Amino acid sequence: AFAVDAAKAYKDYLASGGQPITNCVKMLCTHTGTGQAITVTPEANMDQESFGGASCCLYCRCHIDHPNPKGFCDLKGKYVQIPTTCANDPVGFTLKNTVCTVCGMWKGYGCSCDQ
Amino acid sequence: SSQAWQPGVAMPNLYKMQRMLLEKCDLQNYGDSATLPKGIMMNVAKYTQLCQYLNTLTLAVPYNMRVIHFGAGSDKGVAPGTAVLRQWLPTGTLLVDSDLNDFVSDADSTLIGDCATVHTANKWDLIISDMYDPKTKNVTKENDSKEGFFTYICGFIQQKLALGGSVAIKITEHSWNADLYKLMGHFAWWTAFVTNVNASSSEAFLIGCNYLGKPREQIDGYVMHANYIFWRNTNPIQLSSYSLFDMSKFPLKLRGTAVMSLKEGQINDMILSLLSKGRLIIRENNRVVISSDVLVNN
Ligand SMILES: C[S@@+](CC[C@H](N)C(=O)[O-])C[C@H]1O[C@@H](n2cnc3c(N)ncnc32)[C@H](O)[C@@H]1O
Ligand SMILES: [Cl-]
Ligand SMILES: [Zn+2]
Ligand SMILES: [Zn+2]
Repeated sequence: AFAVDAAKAYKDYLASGGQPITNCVKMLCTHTGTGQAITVTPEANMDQESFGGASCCLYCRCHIDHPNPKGFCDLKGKYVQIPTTCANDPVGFTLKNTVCTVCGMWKGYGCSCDQ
Repeated sequence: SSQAWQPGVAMPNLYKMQRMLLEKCDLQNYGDSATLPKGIMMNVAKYTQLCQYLNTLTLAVPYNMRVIHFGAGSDKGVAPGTAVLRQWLPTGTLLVDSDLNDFVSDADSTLIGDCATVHTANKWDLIISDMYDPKTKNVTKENDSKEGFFTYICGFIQQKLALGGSVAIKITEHSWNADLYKLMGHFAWWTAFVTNVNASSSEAFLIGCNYLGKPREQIDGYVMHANYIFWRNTNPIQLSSYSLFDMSKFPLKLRGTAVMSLKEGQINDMILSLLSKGRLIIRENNRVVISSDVLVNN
């Protein structure tokens, strides 16, 4: 029942003081967007940067199978918004954080559905 | 210069009417760098200015618009230009990209391999090409018309570009083709566009706007490339990134341009008039099928 867990391998490489994956495609935008995590068009707000989805996907970048039964990708063809404070490692940010299913913002980075 | 606030500079009409001899390109800006917004790649800035400029033309923009992008990969293994085209094109637009080398894209579909192995049953509304071979830059030989992928691009425009469609093909002092200049005469309007962020490069985008399928003016490719070099040698362009700080009017407006599947014996003068204004696209509206040839040899 073997299978390569790349998400864990990258986190272990980051904790080991490794260099984050670079060349993530940062987009030009007004920075007056919704602030939602993954969008069809850049929706960065003043506290965020928008990136090309494919360039921020660990699976797409390492050319390995996606952890989705049909081998489908969430980021490819979309735009992922990353807090300006974490834009130094967008791939690592998408692996560690979760998208709120009711408002669409990142958990603990905009999602306020818990108040 | 009020051109600093433009996304780039188009070749003035008076330079297109000359008969100059091909000379070496010698830019005064050469070696300079534009101040890019923090963390933005050159190709994101470059494609953004190209798109800002295309927003000013009579592009046909139908529903389910079909766009193909050649030379979309990079040494980094990502497709910065494709990400900008995805941001620029209206939702529901089909975006297919291709490159000789493996790369990761935001396109609906990506084909890997020589552009000569790419086949497609259907026609396209817009063709973008950033295909370039650094070998072509040779100052120890004559600067002659180049073939390679240009031969494929010329056949692709003539047989797969929808009437009313437009193209943006990247050229340089040495990466150019005489037949591609000749073909710009088959469009309602054409120009050579230089982005302000790369104004220090002999690079330019030949823009054919609204394909008529027949020659409107007779263009000598050798003479026109000589005219392009003369324009670049005599008109220094101030490097500028000003147009990049205002993205409020960036997205291409969906005009819902009409798509008709007309036969060739029906193209009258009143139809060519609608193609010229960017108010009509002529191609089948069938499903999109693409394929990559695989040469098998053990
Ligand atoms: C300037 S790079 C393209 C950069 C890309 N537009 C970007 O956004 O970064 C030129 C590309 O043309 C590709 N190319 C050159 N000759 C080709 C050919 N005959 N068929 C397909 N791709 C080709 C190269 O592999 C290279 O990736
Ligand atoms: Cl060159
Ligand atoms: Zn992916
Ligand atoms: Zn929420």
